[PDB]
Amino acid sequence: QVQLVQSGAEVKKPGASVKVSCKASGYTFTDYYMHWVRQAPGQGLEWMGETNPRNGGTTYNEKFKGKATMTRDTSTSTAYMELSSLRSEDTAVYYCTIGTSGYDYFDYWGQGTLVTVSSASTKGPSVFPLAPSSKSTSGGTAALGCLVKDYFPEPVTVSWNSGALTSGVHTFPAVLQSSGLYSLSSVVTVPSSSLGTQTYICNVNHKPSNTKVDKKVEPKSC
Amino acid sequence: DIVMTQTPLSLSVTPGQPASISCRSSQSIVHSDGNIYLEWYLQKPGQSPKLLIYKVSYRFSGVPDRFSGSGSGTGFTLKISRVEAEDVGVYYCFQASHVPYTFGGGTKLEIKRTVAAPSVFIFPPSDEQLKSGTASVVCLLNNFYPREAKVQWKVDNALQSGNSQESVTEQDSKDSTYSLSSTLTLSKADYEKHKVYACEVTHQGLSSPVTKSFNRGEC
Ligand SMILES: Cn1c(CNc2ccc(C(=N)N)cc2)nc2cc(C(=O)N(CCC(=O)O)c3ccccn3)ccc21
Repeated sequence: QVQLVQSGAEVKKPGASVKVSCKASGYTFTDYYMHWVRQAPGQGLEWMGETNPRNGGTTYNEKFKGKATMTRDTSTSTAYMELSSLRSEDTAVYYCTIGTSGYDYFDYWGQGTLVTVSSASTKGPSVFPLAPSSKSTSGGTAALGCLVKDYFPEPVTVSWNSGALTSGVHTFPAVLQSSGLYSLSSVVTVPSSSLGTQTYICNVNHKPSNTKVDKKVEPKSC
Repeated sequence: DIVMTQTPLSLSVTPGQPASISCRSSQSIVHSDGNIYLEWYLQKPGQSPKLLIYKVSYRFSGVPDRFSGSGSGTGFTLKISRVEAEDVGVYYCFQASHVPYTFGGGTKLEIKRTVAAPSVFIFPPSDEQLKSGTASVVCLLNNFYPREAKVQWKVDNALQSGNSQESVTEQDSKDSTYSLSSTLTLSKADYEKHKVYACEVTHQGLSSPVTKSFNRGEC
């Protein structure tokens, strides 16, 4: 039951600050050091530092000193990573992680947090159904989906029937539109025989704009 | 700082065949307690890294027998005796013997499965998008191998240019295939000037190109 739950994606302005949280549960929070790892484009993975949850003691990677500040709240069992003097190089996925066997390994990780550094404004997505029809059938199967357009920044998450539909789902990486906004598609293959009895809803979440869109996808006569 | 040099950058292996990933530290990585804290992690796109090997050669709980680790001094190796579909993603070696802890550059493992032809699907624009004055047509290329596939958008048999965007998925962890989504976007005014909306697909698995089309006004 050990879980590391990170805060949603954020967009911040150049030179400003972002505070990423890591809520721990299923273990005694003060028993294990909390680590922060950065996954930046063309940079692979980088260990930023460790935090002793008992005393707030920290050990930073020199590269992240003065830039990053690690703290924790023992009352809510939440670790925090704050980044200051934000620049394009800080646009990355940030992970919190722990080791439950001394200094042997990182066995538990958070789901990651995408921090975007931009002066541009946050824009919620436009969700359109990709209706199944005779033109989206193949060997007893029917494809359907959702077209998620004109959002900013990344990411948007897509689930189907609130996570109950995962088999045959393909959620594609976003493409960048000429305007600077993003677009993605999410598809699924289902039996073509049960389009009359099954409800297919794509659940689109965009944390920067605090948007949640549930689009029901209905069949068409192509 | 300890520099961890991972080789090769990319690998393509047929299932049931062995794979070897090498890692090289710029200096020795013996911690003050005498242990070499050298670990291997697997990361799939969108997901967090997953532990495989630790202390050079110890296999973490639940990791299959096929994964083994070895090494001495500055040279360390991850070995997968028989590669499986589920092994896809980026492998990283990592050292925690000396502060700051450092990762290798990563090695992308690709599964070398049999040629699979894509299944082609087309989607008309929705009424809700048309209301805003735009019409996006989506062509889906599902479960194909190899990754190289060509989509050509044809409107009343006329080849389109500069009005489409496409994206390919990472390799599938169950069937070792790729999927491709292409979006043709034109104004409602241009959309209503034509009948046939077609995506022509070429792939090594198809003997001749496959056309999937719909007629505007039939949906
Ligand atoms: C530096 N460090 C780490 C780093 N973690 C780590 C995990 C994995 C990896 C890796 N991936 N190889 C690399 C590093 N864990 C530590 C645990 C102790 C410890 O002795 N105590 C008791 C100390 C007291 O209070 O007397 C302790 C226990 C919980 C909280 C605070 N202190 C000391 C030092 C530690």
